[PDB]
Amino acid sequence: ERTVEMYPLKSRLLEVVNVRRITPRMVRVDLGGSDIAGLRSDNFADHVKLWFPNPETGEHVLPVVEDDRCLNFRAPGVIYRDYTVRRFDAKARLLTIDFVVHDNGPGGRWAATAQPGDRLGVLGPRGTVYYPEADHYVLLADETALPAAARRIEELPRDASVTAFFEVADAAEEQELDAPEGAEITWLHRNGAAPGTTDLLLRALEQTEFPKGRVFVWAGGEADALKPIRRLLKERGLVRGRDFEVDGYWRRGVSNLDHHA
Ligand SMILES: Cc1cc2nc3c(=O)[nH]c(=O)nc-3n(C[C@H](O)[C@H](O)[C@H](O)COP(=O)(O)OP(=O)(O)OC[C@H]3O[C@@H](n4cnc5c(N)ncnc54)[C@H](O)[C@@H]3O)c2cc1C
Ligand SMILES: [Zn+2]
Repeated sequence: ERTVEMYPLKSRLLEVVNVRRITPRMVRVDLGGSDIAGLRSDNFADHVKLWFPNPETGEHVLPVVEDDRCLNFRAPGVIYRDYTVRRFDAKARLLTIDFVVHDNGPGGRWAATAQPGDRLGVLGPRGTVYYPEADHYVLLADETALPAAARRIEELPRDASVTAFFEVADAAEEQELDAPEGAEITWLHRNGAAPGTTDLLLRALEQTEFPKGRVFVWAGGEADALKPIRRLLKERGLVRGRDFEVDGYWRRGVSNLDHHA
């Protein structure tokens, strides 16, 4: 059964140790430091809030945590954003985060200049969500949700079937993934269209025959793009949490979208 487990909250200050520019618009960052003690991540969509410096003020507000709650979400000067735990290696003591590099916000702009020695406040994960096994996983993701989708794919048993549709800017943004045998992974290219302005994921889903066996559909990406995907799944009688999950990670014209509500 679908199960939530909470983690204890603590304010961590971590430092960039490795930077890997894996594709032109994505940078993979390993964060470390003694604060990483006690950090946990059990599932593919686990995410932290990263707390960034202000590039203009030089100000850098970090999380304040007291009695298992963050106290300063509404303090002035804070810049926090949700990012996926791409990988967590407890023995290496390193937290890996994949950042989309874009110019529209401070998280994207920080990623563009990320280098060893940069530090970030790291809050969470608040907890983790376990799912029962499925026979066939259908995954849809634009670049903000690709880290979680890729983590999922690489953690699947070799027996699993996968059908994945990943929307990226162009062919140079494709990644080589360690997927189960026979996985079907399709890279969809915006080819000049701006992020969040196409219906490429919906169109791919519409062309996909519902597979055999126990199926789970997971979609993440731009909130408005996901609305017709949610509707399509529900109209075929599928139930949120059991048959699918659809999670808006960002939304055009909105800064720091809260995906909880
Ligand atoms: C659970 C969760 C997990 C996430 N994991 C990741 C992750 O692993 N990697 C990752 O890159 N993102 C991830 N995101 C998305 C990320 O939180 C947003 O993209 C966030 O808005 C980026 O912060 P920002 O400061 O760059 O710009 P913001 O200040 O939040 O937004 C400024 C403007 O830029 C736009 N914008 C925001 N993101 C993008 C984008 N990627 N491309 C184009 N325009 C954008 C906004 O619509 C807004 O107009 C995740 C979201 C959630 C909810
Ligand atoms: Zn969350």
